[PDB]
Amino acid sequence: AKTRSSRAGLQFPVGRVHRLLRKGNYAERVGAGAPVYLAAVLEYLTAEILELAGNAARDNKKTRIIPRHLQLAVRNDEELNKLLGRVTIAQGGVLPNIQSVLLP
Amino acid sequence: AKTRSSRAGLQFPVGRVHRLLRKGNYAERVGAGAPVYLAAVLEYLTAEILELAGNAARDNKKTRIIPRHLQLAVRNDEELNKLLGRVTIAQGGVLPNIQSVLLPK
Amino acid sequence: PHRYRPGTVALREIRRYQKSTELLIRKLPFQRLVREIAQDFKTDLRFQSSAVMALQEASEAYLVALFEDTNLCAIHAKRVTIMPKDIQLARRIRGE
Amino acid sequence: PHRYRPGTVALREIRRYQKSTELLIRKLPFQRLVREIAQDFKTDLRFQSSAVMALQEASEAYLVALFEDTNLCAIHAKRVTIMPKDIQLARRIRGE
Amino acid sequence: DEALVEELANFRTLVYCSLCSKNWKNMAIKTCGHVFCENCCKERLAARMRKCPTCNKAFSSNDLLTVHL
Amino acid sequence: DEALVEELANFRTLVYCSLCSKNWKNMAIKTCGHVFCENCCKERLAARMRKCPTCNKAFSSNDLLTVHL
Amino acid sequence: TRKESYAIYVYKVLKQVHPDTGISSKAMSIMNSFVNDVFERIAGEASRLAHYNKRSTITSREIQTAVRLLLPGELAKHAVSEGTKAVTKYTSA
Amino acid sequence: TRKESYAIYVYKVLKQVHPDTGISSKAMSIMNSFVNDVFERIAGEASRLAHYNKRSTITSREIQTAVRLLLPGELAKHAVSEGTKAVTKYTSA
Amino acid sequence: NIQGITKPAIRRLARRGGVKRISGLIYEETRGVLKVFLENVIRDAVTYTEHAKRKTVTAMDVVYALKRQGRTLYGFGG
Amino acid sequence: VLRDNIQGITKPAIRRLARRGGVKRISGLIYEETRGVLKVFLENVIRDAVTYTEHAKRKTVTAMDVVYALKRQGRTLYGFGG
DNA sequence: TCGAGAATCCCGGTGCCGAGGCCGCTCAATTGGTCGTAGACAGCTCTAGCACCGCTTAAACGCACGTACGCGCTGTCCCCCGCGTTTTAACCGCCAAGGGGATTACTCCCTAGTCTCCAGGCACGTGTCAGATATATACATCCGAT
DNA sequence: ATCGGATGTATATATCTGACACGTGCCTGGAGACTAGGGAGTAATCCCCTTGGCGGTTAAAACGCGGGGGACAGCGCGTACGTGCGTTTAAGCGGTGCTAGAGCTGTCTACGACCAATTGAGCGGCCTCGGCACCGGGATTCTCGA
Ligand SMILES: [Zn+2]
Ligand SMILES: [Zn+2]
Ligand SMILES: [Zn+2]
Ligand SMILES: [Zn+2]
Repeated sequence: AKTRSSRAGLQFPVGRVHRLLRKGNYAERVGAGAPVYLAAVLEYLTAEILELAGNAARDNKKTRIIPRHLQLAVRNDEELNKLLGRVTIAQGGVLPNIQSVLLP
Repeated sequence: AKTRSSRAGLQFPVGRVHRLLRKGNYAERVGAGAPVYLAAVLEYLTAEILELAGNAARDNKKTRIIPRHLQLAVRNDEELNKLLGRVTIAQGGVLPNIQSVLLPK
Repeated sequence: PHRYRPGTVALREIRRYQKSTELLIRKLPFQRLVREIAQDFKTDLRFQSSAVMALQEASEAYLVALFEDTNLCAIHAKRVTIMPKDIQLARRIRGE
Repeated sequence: PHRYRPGTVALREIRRYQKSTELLIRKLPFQRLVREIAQDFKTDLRFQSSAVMALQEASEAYLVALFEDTNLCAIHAKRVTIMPKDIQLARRIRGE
Repeated sequence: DEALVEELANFRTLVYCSLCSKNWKNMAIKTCGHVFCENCCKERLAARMRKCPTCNKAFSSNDLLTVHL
Repeated sequence: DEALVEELANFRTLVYCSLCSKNWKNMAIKTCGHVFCENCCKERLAARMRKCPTCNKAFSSNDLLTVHL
Repeated sequence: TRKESYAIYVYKVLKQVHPDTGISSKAMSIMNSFVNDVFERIAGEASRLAHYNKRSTITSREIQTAVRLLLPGELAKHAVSEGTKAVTKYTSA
Repeated sequence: TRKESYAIYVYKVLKQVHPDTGISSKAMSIMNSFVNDVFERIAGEASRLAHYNKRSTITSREIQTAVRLLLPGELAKHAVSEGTKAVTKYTSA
Repeated sequence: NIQGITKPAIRRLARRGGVKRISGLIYEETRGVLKVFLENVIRDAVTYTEHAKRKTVTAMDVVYALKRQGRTLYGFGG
Repeated sequence: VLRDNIQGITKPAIRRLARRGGVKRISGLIYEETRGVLKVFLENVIRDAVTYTEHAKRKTVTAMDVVYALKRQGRTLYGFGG
């Protein structure tokens, strides 16, 4: 009795996504191939930024990810910054920059 | 027979609002007093805007409303302007104003 | 002959165009622009007559609103002439 | 004795505060302000502990971004000192 | 006496605003001709109640007219 | 009771028409807002004069309104 | 085929606040498209607000508290009063 | 009572791109909210996109169009390519 | 192409905006702004009209695309 | 009752936020403007939070109400369970 | 200052097409019963929000001094506005051809609903090492006398 | 431009504590197998609306010339802000009590979905006439060179 995720070859849960879609008041019916497609996109999107966060964390001689690394990873990518446009991250800080005219 | 709008003393259709609410994928079941509540709010807003539009039309020696009158009525009221802050009306125009600095000395 | 001091005529077009409501861009050259922009996304397309009118009506309001905002930036620096460095500041502050 | 020129200490403070991630306001005064503000909408409410923390966390990024825009507004007019005119212009352009 | 007092009260009611009973009557309505004070008029306009308190036909902001004495 | 008599007289100056001094103020012009009685104004107009008695502002027939109280 | 619209009701309302006044076709279309937007904006908030409290039925209370969330200033209180009066008149059948 | 979350799946994915790094407790609750927000956005777009054409079911095509409408630039070009292949494999078995 | 947006038209738009004096380098920048704005909406309109197996861009796709970008438009249906 | 609590946002607290924003010199009238702006901003969020709380027949404002109120006006906040 | 040139002005005609009203015909809303689940109410548990006290000690506060910067003034020059002349193509009316949008039958296969069965993920407990704190030391950096 | 003194900053070494990572039972939600019916794919058609081309007017666009007003740079001065020190205030931390209110459980009843039969409200077509566009007239206000 294999699960649907193993059949598709993913790591996110197909069945829970299907249930969430069904009991969410989106439409009268839900297709058979919709949860698989939706899960395969969420998995890629979350795996995209974890790698950047780990890269940002390795440069501070750290081995754990705290919100600052997530903020640094998100705000340093042009395509990723548009997605999280009007979003604030708790305990994130800001990106270091100074106007050129203020320097001596 | 007797329509629900007449029973509630309204002018907007209660039954059509009920059907639109039911067949719009908003919830599993709707109450029996929600369409009556919503049809009153819609009518009140419509009458409120339509009175100001008519006043603006009368001030211009006309007797038929055109979109310019709607724009003039909307943009001169603070709350109505705030409600429609991100809406553009076709063939509306702008509000006549000029900065004081550009005026001749 | 007769002449007008620089400035008085420009103050009359402001009053004239703030009272009218018609479009200010010629229709045919605008339509030929959208019909060419839309050529890269998908070829051999057709446009309904009202779609072009809606697009033009949407563009005019955006341009007019931006031109209204850059004037405040021009005034802030104690000037009367608007320069390209004001549009950039307005768009930056807006969030573009 | 020793004395730094006007400007270097502020420049160092800018670097110091742009690297850490903490809360710049106190905690007791902010909570006492929130309670007083909320007391005129409904009497004798209660506040969950994390509600005030979320409010304070959300209310600081707003000020930081507003100051960031005010800096550009001030620089646009060939100045290095921010003034209330810049704040008013920034809020006007943003649409508030 | 009271007769002169009654006349003074009759003038007292007519001189001041009938709504707020504190200020001079200086605002008039073109539609109905009634006169109230400006202080009541702005707060009645800001409450979205554009209708004369007495004669009950509607009016607009531009129908306000300033008068003296 | 000199104060009460003075108050009544001052109020009478306000309510009663200034020029005719025998009829209540029930007449107005939009040009300046100065209020008079209905009887005076038609004779003033029939004098073929368009000068405000107080602030000399020009007026016409269409600039004539009735007021109540 | 048939196409539903609010034009007749809008005209009927207009003939109540201005007995002798007309309206052009474009203004009628604009007023038609305004109601369809306000209705959807109000109805969409009540669905979310009923989903938050783990309920399945939207009733008059959801509309009541959505109006206060969307409409600003005196508009909200006037609309709330007008709706409440109609609801309390309807139930006295 | 219990409460579901995406913690175990996020950790399992993380152990595939950085086999040594861990994750703090406060940083987990940020990713767990990010995934929920993205899911809600995509589903909400697809629902009305299906409603516009007078349909009654949500298929793979609707959310494939929603992804193209939401994600900006190259990200979309990758996400679509990641989705369809999954589907076809699921069909093969 | 883009040269059809002549200088007098930009001057008229600016006059309606309320400006009094215009520099000489404004036109070449207004054209670039307008092209980007048009490109942002045409793509969404074409996506909407392609999802429905159609071949002509109708007036509903344009208003839907404008609404999804934060700027609605009244008077063209819906 | 509580009164005169806006003065708890002192000069150094505002100046630290200004430094984090990246400014060098500050005029002497900025503080009143900042206090007014913050007081205006707080009320809009708190009113919606109280409305959400009142609808559910509760008496304590929870973090979920604050998150929902912030999201309602395009200011979504990550990291508090929302 | 005050006269000349360009722009008001109220008011009796003339013509046209689109807003307003009327009629015939569906089909969506109204009445009347029936039933089963959602939600309203009473009761009980226990947790976390509010209040008080005492002790560091970190940060807000007030004062004085010097200087870098905001602001007003003057001079130059160059570039943008007004106006007249000539070249262009937008706009309007008319005609003609055909692509594809919208509607109508017909059928089939895909999804909801039911029941049975059981493995995954959630609450709970436990160990140990990654990062925070403290400290000595080397090094970059700023300002002043030259 | 030169160096030297003093100050703030980055680097390597103990230690030590609480949060992260792993193991266990147990449900409750997910997988397997089966049936029935309606939503959607496919073929045919037919007529509306889109594209393409031609000829005439004339309104708008393009080009050149002249001059005056506004942008920009350089100077001078005086007040407001940054830096540092000594003194005053209240934030932060810990520990202890008390109780209001959030959360869960068990019953039961009124309310909203679902179905069948009727008929009047609202929609599509069709006239028609009057509100609005265009034309001159005689009442009070622009403006710029003397
Ligand atoms: Zn009064
Ligand atoms: Zn009256
Ligand atoms: Zn008299
Ligand atoms: Zn007078």
